[PDB]
Amino acid sequence: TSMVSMPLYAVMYPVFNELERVNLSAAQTLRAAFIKAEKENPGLTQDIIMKILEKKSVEVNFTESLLRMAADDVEEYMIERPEPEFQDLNEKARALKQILSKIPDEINDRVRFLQTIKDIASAIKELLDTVNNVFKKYQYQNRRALEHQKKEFVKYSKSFSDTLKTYFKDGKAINVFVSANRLIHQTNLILQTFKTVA
Amino acid sequence: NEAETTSMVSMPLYAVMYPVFNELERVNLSAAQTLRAAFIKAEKENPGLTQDIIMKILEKKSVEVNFTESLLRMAADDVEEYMIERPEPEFQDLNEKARALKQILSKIPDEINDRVRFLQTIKDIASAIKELLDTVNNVFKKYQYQNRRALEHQKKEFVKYSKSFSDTLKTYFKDGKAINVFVSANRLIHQTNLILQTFKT
Repeated sequence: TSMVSMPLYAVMYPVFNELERVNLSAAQTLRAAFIKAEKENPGLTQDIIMKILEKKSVEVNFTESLLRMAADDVEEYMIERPEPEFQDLNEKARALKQILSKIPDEINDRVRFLQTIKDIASAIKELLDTVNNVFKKYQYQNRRALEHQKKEFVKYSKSFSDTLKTYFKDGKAINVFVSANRLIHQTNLILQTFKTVA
Repeated sequence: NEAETTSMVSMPLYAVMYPVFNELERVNLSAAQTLRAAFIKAEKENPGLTQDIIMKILEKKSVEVNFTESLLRMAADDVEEYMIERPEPEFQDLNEKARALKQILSKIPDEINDRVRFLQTIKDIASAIKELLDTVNNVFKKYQYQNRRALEHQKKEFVKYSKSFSDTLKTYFKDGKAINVFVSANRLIHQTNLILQTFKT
């Protein structure tokens, strides 16, 4: 007779529906749990959502932290081969991760942040050049996983750029931190794929 | 130890979800215990889950902005809801002053964006609140041959939320975020309603 439970279906469902490729079963188990809770307690899901939106500051402090942390895996992802193309891949990767990771501490000042975007674009570029320079060291009929990972990276670099544009109208910084983290993860995936096939 | 086993990515389970369940516990232990256990288990198997859930909730903020604004505008239909069907000047006053507060609060979405007319709106809300309160304390002293350990609570409860509304205005001029204002205005409409209910008993 009222719409007190709309947020269960309008927010929490889509939230669980859209996390299904991450972990199908947990999405299922948590939807079920909210539905049960909301059935007993009309209005509860709404209250929970509102308490989450109120911790925005915490959650942005945390996402900043995650992004700063994303800068440094040294032991796992790293190609073994001393070849210049492969070694150049490591250092161009590292430099991109480092620059992306420092976004939280440059974003609040327009000027130094304009320099950072340029540095980033420069780094993404320098990474692509090194990704393309290394293609030749893999049998040309055995590059399917390499070329596909390259596309993924570009897509996420497109997404990141499209995320910048939106930041200059919104002002909503988390979108940047989130997208830059995903980009960091994609350059990690480049390294994994590139080391694995070699 | 526990702090060292648990991934850094699991942090928003403890920084954000646990406080939510701790507050819910006071009002529904079962729901809280159950929702906590589901999060605990899901987080344990897929570290980072809670983080992803929260980010997706934050991304859907506009759905919540729309929903809260909606509830506020729809409250214009229920402005004459909860009138006390007692016919004496104290109660005629308490009905009209409560009706006028609900009417003005539900007008907020229309004024909020034009900041000039919003400053003019703030004064009237405070003026309507004060004129509700001034009417309350009269019916409080006249009709109190019965319940004190409930009516004292409600008068307190109204003041608590009313100054929390006023508080949200200043945070809004600091913020630019309407949802906080819509939310508190909705709450104050509810408190007003609770007042009309408490005096009916």
